[PDB]
Amino acid sequence: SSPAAWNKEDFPWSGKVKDILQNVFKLEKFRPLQLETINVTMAGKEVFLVMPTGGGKSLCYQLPALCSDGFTLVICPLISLMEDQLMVLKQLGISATMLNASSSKEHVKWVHAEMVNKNSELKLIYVTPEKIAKSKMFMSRLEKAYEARRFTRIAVDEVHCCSQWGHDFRPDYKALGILKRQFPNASLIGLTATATNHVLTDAQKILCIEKCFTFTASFNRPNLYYEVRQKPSNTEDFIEDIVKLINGRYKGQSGIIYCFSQKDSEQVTVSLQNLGIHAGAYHANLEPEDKTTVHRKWSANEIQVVVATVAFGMGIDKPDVRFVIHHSMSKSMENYYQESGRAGRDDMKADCILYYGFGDIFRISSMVVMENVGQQKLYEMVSYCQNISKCRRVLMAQHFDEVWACNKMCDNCCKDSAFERKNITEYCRDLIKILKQAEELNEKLTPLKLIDSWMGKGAAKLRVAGVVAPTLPREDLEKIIAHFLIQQYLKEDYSFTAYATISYLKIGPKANLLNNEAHAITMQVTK
Ligand SMILES: Nc1ncnc2c1ncn2[C@@H]1O[C@H](COP(=O)(O)OP(=O)(O)O)[C@@H](O)[C@H]1O
Ligand SMILES: [Cl-]
Ligand SMILES: [Cl-]
Ligand SMILES: [Cl-]
Ligand SMILES: [Cl-]
Ligand SMILES: [Mg+2]
Ligand SMILES: [Zn+2]
Repeated sequence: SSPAAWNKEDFPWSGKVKDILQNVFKLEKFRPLQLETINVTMAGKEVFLVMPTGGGKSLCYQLPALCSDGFTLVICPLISLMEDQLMVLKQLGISATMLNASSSKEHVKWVHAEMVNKNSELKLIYVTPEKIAKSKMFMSRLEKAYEARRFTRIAVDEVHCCSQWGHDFRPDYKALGILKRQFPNASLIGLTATATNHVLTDAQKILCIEKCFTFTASFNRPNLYYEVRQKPSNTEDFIEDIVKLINGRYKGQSGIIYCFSQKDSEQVTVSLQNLGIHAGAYHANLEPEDKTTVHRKWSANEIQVVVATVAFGMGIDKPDVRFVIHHSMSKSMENYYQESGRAGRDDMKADCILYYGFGDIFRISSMVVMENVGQQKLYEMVSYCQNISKCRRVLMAQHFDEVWACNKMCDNCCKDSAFERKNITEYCRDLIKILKQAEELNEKLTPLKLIDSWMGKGAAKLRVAGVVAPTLPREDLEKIIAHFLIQQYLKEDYSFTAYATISYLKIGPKANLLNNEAHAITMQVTK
């Protein structure tokens, strides 16, 4: 059966479920798929829930824990993710606990007693997968609790960690198949955002489950406005553009500015502070006292904007973030989706504005050089930024492999423009004449040196007679070059230097298509 057969408040527990939702959790209604998942697990069946980060996966096992006898075991990979949860539950008046590496002899002792104590109101126990594999004592206590009918539910957070395709894999998650082998009458719930069908199909094998429900929430957030603007060359013109949004459309409202590095974040904060904005900086090197100060003041609306690196992300659930601005592009669409998805968690209209700058390609490419598919993921993001016709949601859905109604909620859906295919081939030939000459001279060209030569500027040795750049503005030339880069007519070449990795361009793998003199390279332009 499908999720629809389960979107129902017909069950013996439904009265109790609505009541605990509204009066213990202080939530009013269920988000998509939350009711259905709760129903399945309450019915004592196995279910995987696939739902975006910050969407409310946890509810789907915390709420059942309260509607059942005994405790729910929660397997969770990071102590910080566990500590996130326990803070929230204590504040709700819920008895929950965790066991840990650095766990007290007194505390471990107390937990063990509670598990077999028939009168316990302790309803959730969080543990790391190390506890299942490397604690004989804890497994026997689970066995006793299971036999005493006090252990009826297993939640495995981050269930994708089970698989050999899932890029946050953890060896101890391979041991977790012991849970359903030993405790077949404990129902299991698997939660993840990052779920491919063959990573899930595999985790289902690792966990020794079959059969299983799989519920997938759409990663579409209908209230989010998605935009890409040209990033300005001048860094002071860029600040002025930001301050005009913040003091105009986002006047009084909460938001985030995401930055490439810690220096960018520190710079942008100061820049805005001097211009009146209540801006605060958040990066990893910050004294953790100040990490909290900034989060505290931002969540409490004293600071209007956090100017941050990706390090501001884990466990952000502030509901009224009205804008996420990307000062630089993310490393990948997956990072973009997740970072911008921190906007508008109250489901009211919120803005996602990405500033695309040519230079950022190379700062990021260089930075992710050691990653298998780093460059390939960056280029997908660049291709999003380069798109001027296609719906932003359509481009995102192509990436998550979802079947997929924007209703004018992205910059490209609101355009009235027409478009056409401009043949830019000769421009590619011309830049390859420049690079060919450069190698015949044993010269390395950074992207700046390529653009300068094309434009008839820069060092005179690096110029090729009869090559004229068009009188298009620079960002247009930059876009033509980014196009050939991601299309691989050109390619990057890295150099590792004492302190930094830097990028140079070269004739890339697809330049041999230009041996065909009829070959055509086209780029979409406005009519
Ligand atoms: N039905 C709901 N209505 C409103 N807020 C919710 C609902 N369900 C969950 N939340 C909130 O959403 C936020 C993120 O939930 P969480 O379970 O931590 O997300 P995930 O594990 O999917 O990242 C939390 O602040 C949580 O309290
Ligand atoms: Cl996500
Ligand atoms: Cl928050
Ligand atoms: Cl077209
Ligand atoms: Cl195109
Ligand atoms: Mg979660
Ligand atoms: Zn759209």
